[PDB]
Amino acid sequence: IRKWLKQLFHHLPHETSRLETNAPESICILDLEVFLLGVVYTSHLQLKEKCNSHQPLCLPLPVCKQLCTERQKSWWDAVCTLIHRKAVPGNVAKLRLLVQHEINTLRAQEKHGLQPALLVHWAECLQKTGSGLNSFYDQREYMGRS
Amino acid sequence: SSLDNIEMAYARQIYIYNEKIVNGHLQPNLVDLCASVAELDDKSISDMWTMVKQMTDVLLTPATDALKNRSSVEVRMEFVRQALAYLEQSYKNYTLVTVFGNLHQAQLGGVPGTYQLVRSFLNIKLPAPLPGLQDGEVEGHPVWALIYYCMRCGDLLAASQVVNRAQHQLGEFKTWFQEYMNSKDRRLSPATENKLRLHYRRALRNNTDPYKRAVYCIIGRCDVTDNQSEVADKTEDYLWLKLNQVCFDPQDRLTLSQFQKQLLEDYGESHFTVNQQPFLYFQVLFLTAQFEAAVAFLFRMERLRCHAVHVALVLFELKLLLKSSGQSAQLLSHEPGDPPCLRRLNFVRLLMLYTRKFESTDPREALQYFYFLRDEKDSQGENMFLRCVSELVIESREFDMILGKLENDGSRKPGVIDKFTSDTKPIINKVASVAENKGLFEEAAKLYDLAKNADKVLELMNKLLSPVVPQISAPQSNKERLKNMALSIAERYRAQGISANKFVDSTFYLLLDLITFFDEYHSGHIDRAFDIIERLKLVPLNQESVEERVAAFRNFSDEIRHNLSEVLLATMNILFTQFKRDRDSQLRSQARTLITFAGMIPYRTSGDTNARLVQMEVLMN
Amino acid sequence: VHYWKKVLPLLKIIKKKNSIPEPIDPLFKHFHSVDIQASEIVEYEEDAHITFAILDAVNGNIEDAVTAFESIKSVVSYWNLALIFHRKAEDIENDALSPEEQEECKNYLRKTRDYLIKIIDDSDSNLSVVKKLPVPLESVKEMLNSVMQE
Repeated sequence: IRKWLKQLFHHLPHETSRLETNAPESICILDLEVFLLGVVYTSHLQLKEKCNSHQPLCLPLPVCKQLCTERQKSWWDAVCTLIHRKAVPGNVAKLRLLVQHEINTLRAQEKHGLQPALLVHWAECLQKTGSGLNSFYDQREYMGRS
Repeated sequence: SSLDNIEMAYARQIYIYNEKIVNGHLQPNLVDLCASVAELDDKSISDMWTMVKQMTDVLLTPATDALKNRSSVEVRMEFVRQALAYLEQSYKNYTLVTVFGNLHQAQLGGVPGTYQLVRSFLNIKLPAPLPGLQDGEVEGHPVWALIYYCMRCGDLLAASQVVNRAQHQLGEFKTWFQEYMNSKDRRLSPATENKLRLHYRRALRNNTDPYKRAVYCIIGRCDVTDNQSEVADKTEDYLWLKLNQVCFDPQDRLTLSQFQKQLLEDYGESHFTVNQQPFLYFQVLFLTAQFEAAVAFLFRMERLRCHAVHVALVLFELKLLLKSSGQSAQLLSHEPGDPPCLRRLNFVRLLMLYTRKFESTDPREALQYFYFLRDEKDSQGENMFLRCVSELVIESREFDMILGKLENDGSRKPGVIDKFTSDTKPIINKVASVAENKGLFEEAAKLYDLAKNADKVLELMNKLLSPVVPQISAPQSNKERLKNMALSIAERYRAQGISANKFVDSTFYLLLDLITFFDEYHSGHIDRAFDIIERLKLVPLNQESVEERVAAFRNFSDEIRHNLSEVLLATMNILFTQFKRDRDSQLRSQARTLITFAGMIPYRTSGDTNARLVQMEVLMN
Repeated sequence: VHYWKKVLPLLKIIKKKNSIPEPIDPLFKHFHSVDIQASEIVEYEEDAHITFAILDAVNGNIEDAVTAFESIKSVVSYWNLALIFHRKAEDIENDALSPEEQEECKNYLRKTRDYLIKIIDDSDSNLSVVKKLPVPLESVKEMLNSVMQE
């Protein structure tokens, strides 16, 4: 995943120096990596619940419907348009705030909508992700967040 | 209470802002929380916060360093626009109150269009025609006056309408102005900007129409030295005149750094405070992005301390205030490794001064302001908020209120600091630690006992008891007042199964037994008192136990060895009394035992004691 | 740094031409032969600030160390600036990582090369600077050979 994000948002720092605030100029590849993890951990559980009432892996990409909540999708589309510089001067402030709203959750700050299992999943998923890295900078960051 | 009406209202607002962050809620707008009180005062203060909000309402990069946001040309540019928008709107309100007597009066009839307002503004401020005007009139007013005061109010559209009705008279100015209104950042293209400037400089450097002069170099940002004093006679008209002339990357050019430095360096407070009007200078510094200067400056006015501290907090909770790393510096300073055009505020000192005023009799409110220092530490590592609570408790001596009173029943009613951090173990020891260093043992015990630190509670309780062990326990004495607290600590330490190391703990319960031994001895209950001392196995009564009891004395707490003298005598005097009332042999044997023990023990007043013990044994025989 | 932190208070009093409180039966005999003069005070304050920066760098406060090192154009500050710029480059230089970051990583190695060259340029020109080198001249050149082959 960390390589996926590097292919999308180039030169987006792994972790932002100004972690104190949630302003979305401080978005980091970790935030995104932490985000996709939840999106998939959330998506899997939602589909698991669906088929239980009624294979989930077998669906091809076009056939399946939206696998994330419109909230999550709106965020990703926003931060993407913002980073790639394809936003709108008028909508800049709105996009910017839309991203800002979710930052405090990706960083487990005040009123994070995070189930304990998802946090643990984030923690270990980052430890083992970082524990296998070669460089110290990356090791430190991923271990720190973990 | 040491807080004035205004200051008190601010405190309540800062309590809310803290209650929100203490319960994790949404970070509300601090600037709005402060302007809520401003409306309770004269408009001198309201119009300040209006400027504070508009100057801080800039798109920022959350979680970014303060110094970085304020150095970035991106942010520095938006400051100029937010100020110009304030000077334009502020002037627009001046134009309303000039035509209508009251803002309410203007509103009921309806705010007229900026064009008709300006026209109804020219009627008053120039009733008769000035003979030096040019380019004729438009609907009864000089065309250049309308253009200027329309641009001054900030309605470029209203100004362009004026131009459209004088197309023939104004010449080529139409195509130039129409470009200024279109281009962003109030700047023209270098090519067209060059065409007009050279024309103005060519033969219009000194024109008899001052309004014409003003508009031209407001559009072209030229003649920066000429303050256009004919039309910009007020201070705000000057600021607005220049902020429309500043430039960004050599002759006839001014930049924000030069302008901001040029203003206060050459024309300092002295120039802008001769009329004894403080806000005038504040607006000059704040509307030029020099927030630290304006904050320190306004913080010195003893009547406006409240307002300057809060405008500092707003800049602090918005990552816009430039704090001074070192806490040993002055209130206002320029870091050595920073550019000279920016200044830094010793925020730690700033709050420390404001607090000392009302920290003595208004502790609750003080803590609310100390919280903002939570993110900072000192050279020794202590957390600034925690240290400020220690100093405030040492001085105020408000233990029950701030730390939570631990009643003698086992309850801990939380204190005011409990709201801000749940780890209250260190400061309670800090406060308990100093009071211990100041011989205030009876307090240090209550404080250490509040943090359930029995190692220290029982230690101190050993010291307070040993002197009073043999004393007479009488109503309201120092014995009762200490014994009764020790017993209230014995129950709560047994019911809760708490104990210090056996050395400290053994001595503590041993003294409590001895205190009972003398309380029974002084009451004449000889039989009962004799039984207690026998249990303790402290003084031998049969010759066989002398060897072991003597060895035990060597490693018993000196708080016990001290009182050995009085114990032997009381025990002897006990046997002594029982003798005057086989049994005689038994008392005689025990009498001997006490002597040999005392003979082999080096202790307090062994001289007088060993002698008296021997005499009492002789009378028995 | 410790000993420096103890001197600077004395130097400040000496900087304003005051008197030092003389000792009581000192362990190391005092001498007016080497009593510090105002002519040398600013140098020590500078040389000390280097020692501060060096320790800041070794502890991890690189930002403040560089900010200080760069403030004074000294031969020794180059070797420190170079030595710490080289480390930020070498670790990040070959692992798979964001290409934009890689360009920033190379940029540091470019600064290392420049500072080592400034050392040798100023070194060969003047002998007094050769003695100020914190390490031997040949050691500085040794790194440079490896720095550029990287």
